[PDB]
Amino acid sequence: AEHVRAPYNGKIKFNEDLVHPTRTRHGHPAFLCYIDLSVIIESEDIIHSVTIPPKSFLLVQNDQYVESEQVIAEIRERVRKYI
Amino acid sequence: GFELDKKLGRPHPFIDPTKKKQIETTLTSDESWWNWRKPEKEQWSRWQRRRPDVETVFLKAMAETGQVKLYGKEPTLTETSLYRARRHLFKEERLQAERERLAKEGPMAFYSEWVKAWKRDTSREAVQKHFEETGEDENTQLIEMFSHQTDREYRIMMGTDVRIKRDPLAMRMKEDQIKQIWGGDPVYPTINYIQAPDAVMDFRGPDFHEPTPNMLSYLKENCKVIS
Amino acid sequence: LIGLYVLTSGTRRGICANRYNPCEPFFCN
Amino acid sequence: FVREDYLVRKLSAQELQDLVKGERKVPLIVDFYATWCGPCILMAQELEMLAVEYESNAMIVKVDTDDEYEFARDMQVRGLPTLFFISPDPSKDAIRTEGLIPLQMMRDIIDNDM
Amino acid sequence: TRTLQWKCVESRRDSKRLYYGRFILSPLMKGQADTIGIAMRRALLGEIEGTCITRAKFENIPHDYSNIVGIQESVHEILMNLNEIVLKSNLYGTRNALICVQGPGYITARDIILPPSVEIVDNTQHIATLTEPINLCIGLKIERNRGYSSYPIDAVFMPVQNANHSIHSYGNGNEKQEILFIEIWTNGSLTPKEALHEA
Amino acid sequence: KVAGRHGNKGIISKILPRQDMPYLQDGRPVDMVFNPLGVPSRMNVGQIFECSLGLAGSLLDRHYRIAPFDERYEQEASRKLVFSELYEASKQTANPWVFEPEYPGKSRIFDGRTGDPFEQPVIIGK
Amino acid sequence: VDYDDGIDFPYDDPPLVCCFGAVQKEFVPVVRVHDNPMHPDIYSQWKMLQWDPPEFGRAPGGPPSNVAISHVRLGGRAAFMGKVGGDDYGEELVLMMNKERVQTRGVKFDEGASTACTRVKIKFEDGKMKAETVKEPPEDSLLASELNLAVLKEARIFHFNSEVLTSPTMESTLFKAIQWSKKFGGLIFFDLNLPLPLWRSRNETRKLIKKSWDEANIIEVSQQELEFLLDEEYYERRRNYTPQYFAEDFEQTKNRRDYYHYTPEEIKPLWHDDLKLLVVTDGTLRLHYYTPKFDGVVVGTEDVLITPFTCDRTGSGDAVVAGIMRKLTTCPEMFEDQDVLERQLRFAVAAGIISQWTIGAVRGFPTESATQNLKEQVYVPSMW
Amino acid sequence: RTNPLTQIVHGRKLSYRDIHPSHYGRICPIDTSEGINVGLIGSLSIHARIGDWGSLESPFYELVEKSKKAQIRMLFLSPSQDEYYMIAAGNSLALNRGIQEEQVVPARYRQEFLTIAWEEVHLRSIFPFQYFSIGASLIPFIEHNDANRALMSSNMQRQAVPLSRSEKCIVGTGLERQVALDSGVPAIAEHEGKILYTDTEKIILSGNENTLSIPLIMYQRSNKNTCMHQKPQVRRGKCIKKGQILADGAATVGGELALGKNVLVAYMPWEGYNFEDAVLISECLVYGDIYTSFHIRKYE
Amino acid sequence: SRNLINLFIPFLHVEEEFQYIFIDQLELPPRIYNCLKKSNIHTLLDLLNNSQEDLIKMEHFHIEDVKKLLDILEKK
Amino acid sequence: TATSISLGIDDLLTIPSKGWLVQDAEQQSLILEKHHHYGNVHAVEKLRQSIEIWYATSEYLRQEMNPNFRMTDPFNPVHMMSFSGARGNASQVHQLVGMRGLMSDPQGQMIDLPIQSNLREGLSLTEYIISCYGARKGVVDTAVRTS
Repeated sequence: AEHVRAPYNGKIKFNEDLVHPTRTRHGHPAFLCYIDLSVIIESEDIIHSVTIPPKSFLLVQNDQYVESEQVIAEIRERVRKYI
Repeated sequence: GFELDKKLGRPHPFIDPTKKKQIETTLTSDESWWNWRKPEKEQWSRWQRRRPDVETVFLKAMAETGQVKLYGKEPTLTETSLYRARRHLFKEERLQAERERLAKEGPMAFYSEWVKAWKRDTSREAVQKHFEETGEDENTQLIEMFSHQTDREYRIMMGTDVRIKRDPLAMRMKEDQIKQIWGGDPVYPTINYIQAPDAVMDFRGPDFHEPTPNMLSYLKENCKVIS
Repeated sequence: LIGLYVLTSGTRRGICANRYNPCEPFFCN
Repeated sequence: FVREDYLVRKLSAQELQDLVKGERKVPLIVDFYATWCGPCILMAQELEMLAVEYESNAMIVKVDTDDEYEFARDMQVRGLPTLFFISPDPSKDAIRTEGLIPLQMMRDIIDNDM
Repeated sequence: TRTLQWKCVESRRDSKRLYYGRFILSPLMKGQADTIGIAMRRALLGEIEGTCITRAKFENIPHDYSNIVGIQESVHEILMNLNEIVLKSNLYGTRNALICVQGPGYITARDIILPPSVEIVDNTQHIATLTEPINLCIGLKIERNRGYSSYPIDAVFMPVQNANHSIHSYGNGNEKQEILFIEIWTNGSLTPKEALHEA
Repeated sequence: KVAGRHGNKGIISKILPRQDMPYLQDGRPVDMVFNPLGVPSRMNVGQIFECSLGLAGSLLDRHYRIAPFDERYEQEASRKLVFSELYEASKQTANPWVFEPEYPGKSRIFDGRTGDPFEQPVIIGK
Repeated sequence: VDYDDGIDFPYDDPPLVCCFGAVQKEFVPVVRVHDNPMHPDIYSQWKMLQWDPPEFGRAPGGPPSNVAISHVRLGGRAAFMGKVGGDDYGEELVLMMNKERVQTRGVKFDEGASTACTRVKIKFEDGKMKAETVKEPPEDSLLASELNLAVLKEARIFHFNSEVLTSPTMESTLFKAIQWSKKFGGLIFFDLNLPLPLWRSRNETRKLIKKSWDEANIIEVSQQELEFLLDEEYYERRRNYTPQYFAEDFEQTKNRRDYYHYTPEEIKPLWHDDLKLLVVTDGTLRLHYYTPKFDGVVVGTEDVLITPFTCDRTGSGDAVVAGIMRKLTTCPEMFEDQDVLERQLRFAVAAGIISQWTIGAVRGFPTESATQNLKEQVYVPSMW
Repeated sequence: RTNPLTQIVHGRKLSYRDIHPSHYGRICPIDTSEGINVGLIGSLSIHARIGDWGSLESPFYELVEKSKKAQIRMLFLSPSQDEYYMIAAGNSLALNRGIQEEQVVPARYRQEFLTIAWEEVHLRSIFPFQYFSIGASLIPFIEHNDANRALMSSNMQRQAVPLSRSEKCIVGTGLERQVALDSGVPAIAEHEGKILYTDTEKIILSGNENTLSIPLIMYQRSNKNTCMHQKPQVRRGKCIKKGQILADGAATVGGELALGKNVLVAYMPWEGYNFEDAVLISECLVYGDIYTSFHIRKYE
Repeated sequence: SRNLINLFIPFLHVEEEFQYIFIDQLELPPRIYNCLKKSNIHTLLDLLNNSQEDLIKMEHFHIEDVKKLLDILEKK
Repeated sequence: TATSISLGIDDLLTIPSKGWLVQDAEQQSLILEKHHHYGNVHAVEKLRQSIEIWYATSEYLRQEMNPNFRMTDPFNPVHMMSFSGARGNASQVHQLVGMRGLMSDPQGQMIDLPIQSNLREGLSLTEYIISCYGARKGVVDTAVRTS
């Protein structure tokens, strides 16, 4: 797997109606992306775009504030557990 | 102003303040999922303090002399990274200024920094005036001045050795600046570690077990071996 | 290998060679 | 067959009573201590050394304040560690010292005032 | 008078066997100080000769690891005490000296009977402790040599303990003159000034 | 064969006269020269802490007895202890080469054969 | 009483503090009965009482010279007022304070007395041994005519313990020193540290300390001292209460340690007009503070189990008091601003913590930079 | 009997390959053999003890509730009881706006690692040398070394030759004194008293009308042809307690294990003479007798 | 060889022909004492390590103050 | 010899952003552990997140290690030894200046406690014990590998 990280600080912008809600293997809510979604980060100087390829998890929300180098998306034996 | 400092490489903000904008308003923890909400109380981290280093200390010392300008009072991680790449240039500037100062004042004034006991006037004019009234040239006076220098001062002055070339900024740093390289005094006091080099270990001290009895004498004492 | 690497690591360049934007000896043999 | 590891004896108030009322020939040094008091660890080691130095020329005893609290207060113990130097001459008055005094200062009291 | 001068700027006596001297030489042309410094350092540390005890003969000793009745130290400890005795001499050749004493008492270096060409540096240097009125005769051999090496004694002849030098710019580049300092530590068999002249 | 206490084991290959050895800014030649390429591959950084602290102790007339895992007190506890003691040794004995603010623990040393300094500062210790 | 003494001077920063009383090496004054004794001879076991201490010994105080030394190491300036004998032990005590850069111009020598030596007579009243004082030691014999008024004029805080109340001579001298200090605008710091005799009965102790309590502007007491002075049995019963059927709230179910914060109405019998700050210390774990306007608690911590073989709580009470005095002189808004007071008191908590990591009080007193470092490591940045 | 360390660690060996969680505090995770027996010969931990069923026990500090006497809070746990206690090795130097009991630390429980609040912790591991053997516990700054080098270090310290002159390390861990005491190499008083006479061969000590003569070992061969030799560490007129040191053995100075020398060292390549593990040395180590040792060979 | 010899000939050239006594224990005036601490002077060794010219350069030290210190110094 | 490459504590350079990244991973772990206690995520989800968040953090530090050297300290002694190919690789250097990452117990599985520190910083006692699993296994495999 490959992790997409934010190249700048700023505000995430995308249309949440273009993606499908899901629960990740870590128990978090997220979005499933089956298209070439365009995600915008508006930083302190300029506005920058990150292309989200299909079959990828979008871990952030629209209008969320992200920090640089923070994971924002993920491009994508039987064990017994005792509690 | 800007765009001229940027063109020349003079100190300037990385981002033009005029062409700088806020980041509007972001989710306020009521429009956010649980995993993206800020904790109500700050969490202890063990990484909550900036790591001390040489770059932070030198940048602050250069900021006070005006050699560089920083965005704020304390250098950022970006500024220390940039200093690491160009630190040899700034040291070379300081070394050049000391060479020009020696060529201006002359050896007597320059090296009297490390001869505290020397009280005669060390200016070039005073050196010339002493030569005319006494016959002792500058080299003779310099040899006389170094006859009043202690061995402790001489070892400090070795920073001006032409092969050593110690950073002038390093040579004049005070103790309170230097100790911020490692971040001040250890919280666990070093006196706990210190031991006299000629100490004899006291085997009856509080950190030692009770003396081991002789096995035979122990057996006889507990009446299991008969003489 | 380290000796050859240090030997052939050439001059510093660009912002690592000059503090300011600039807007050497010649040898016969 | 095995020599004991500690020379200083721990006495009750009643036992210390009879020792002082009875006839004595050597100076009597009484140590008030408590196992919870940090400085008493340092004082315990100094008094063991003093016992080795003064084999039979002095008698070193100790009293625990956890067991004899009322007795300690009546003896004017204001804190720990506290030492009493009692002369074999019944007319001479005893000397009370407070704090972690040096070993040499103990010797001077015993030799010159006891 | 002379243009190029030298002088002792500090001469200190730390103890009977630890002498310190610092010297200045100025003004020098560029590069001359480096040439003088390294050559002087190599001469001081490697070319100056000294003199010390090279072997000892014991009268009634089986081997050097035994003990003598009446001496606190062992035979092996005696040899180490002899090895640390600092002597001075200008002449060459294997000399012999003598220790012929009756106890009890403190045997020191001043109890050595030395030939007229050899001298002791430190009287107080300890050789042995005698706890009995016994007779102790030890023969000694002494040589002046370079570097380092009856019971042989591992002699280290070199009298210069350490040396250091520094080079400083005289000033403006009229002819980029330089100032040389030389620091010398000796064991008292010769003064730092004498070591500088011998090198 | 010689060894430190950090799994740094070596075999003596050459014995040099003291005037051929590299020497410090106080003029003292070193007694042993170890290969620095042995540390990163073996990942035993503890020898670097020990050698620096050993030098400080010798100049300060101190010995140190340090229980392991001093980082439980604070981050970089060993670095703070070593650098602070190095600085104190440098200040008290007036030996500025002992603590260089530009590169703590390292100093420029000289080639005994030529008298020229080695280019980069070198870690020295006891 | 009459006039001033000395020449008025710009009085260098930080402001001077004066510590009044007996200079002693170690000497824990607060002694009570503990129910968990170790082996009487094997003192290697006694460190287990350093990490499970009696409650009265969680952060023990000591002689006033401990506070002066600790205050200087924390970056302040201090002078000691007292008397020692002219013997060799007296010189050692003064040389200890001069090494720590404590001013000793206020220390008077008595060439006819032996330092730390009290002459007593042993009696056998009602079949029991008792002693009575024949000649007090030089430490408890400073006279009013021997006071250094230049120190009392310069000093901004006058500090003393209740040990001086056990000496008739010192008690009279103490109230002349307080008069001088108040005339020159100094604040009076009463650090109780009750010695062994003053634990006998509440009523006798309250009468004995009442006069000195009323003269104090700042008071530090331990939790054990405060409960003893008000009602020891009521608070012990309060701690031992357990609800019969269910807890009154979720926190009561966790069976946590009791950190009861006394209300200002419970404290009212001990409050007076001139009192600016009352601090009640539960070791380094809690610092309850009381002012005329507000009250609250500073949460602290302790870790002696981080170093089981060098931990020693002796002198940690003095480091906390010295840390309070260091911040009070340089941050006078502490008296009126609650948020500022809490932040500055966390500095005193850190000093107490470090002081418990070394054997010996004086040997282990921390410096200012070490204390500031520990404070920033322990507390989240918003609490600095 | 190569050196004082080899004498003391031989008797602590355990003969039977993987580290198990139950080993912590009982069997050292580092000290093992090199070759084919690796993991089948280990060492007992410094604080370990054998219990009443042939089980290894390790001491832990018990965190007890408010209402309990709890005279001694240090208790020894057998491996069966270990899994069912929450054992933390962290400290309590962390505070936020909440309360201290809610701060979290790493802990061991049921043979795994968690992160729990302090109030859920049952036991604390507090002893600095609890988890390692003697050899690993003599390495200063061991936490900055990879664990493989700490194993090789334990083996090398067992191969160290006692030197003719001995010298304490400038930097140690503090366990050197314990090794000296337990090895039996030095001479320790069995009785208190005063010293009357010392020489190379004996020390005479008298206390409480009892006079004792203690012979001193001289140039005695050991199992591996190393030299054992005792030198007095006391003078005439010095008072001694029972159990205090009287003489220093080989590789022991002032009651501390002393296996080596402090020498001036530089880390740099030197013309290929220190290629890989080769070491370049100065002649002063030879004629200074810095690393000279005695070796006694017995022919029969 | 000659240049080397010329470099070393010049060396052969000849030419034509209280710590343990502190200020606090001395009964000094408040003005004198408070000024002595202003310069980080605590022990009498430090006092005797400062010249009479050096003692004047510090703020609020007068000529009469120097004499009083010497008068007390001669008394011990 | 003439250049005299050496190795000091200061030369063991950690990338500037490690503190930011470790603190972010700590925050996400702390929030998930709380919601695990509330019953909002199950134990397997907590297990995966702990392993995957710290593995990704460690791998990102290793990726950024070389560009930090190339851009800000090209002649760093630790960088020159491995980058030139003279001695050492990025993995061994990552153990000195990055983080030791996740270890595996002898029976295949991983230990649910990441080693956040490196050898320059100094491992905590718990981290050191975990790292002993790697040391013990590493020599066992090599003995098996040559046989």
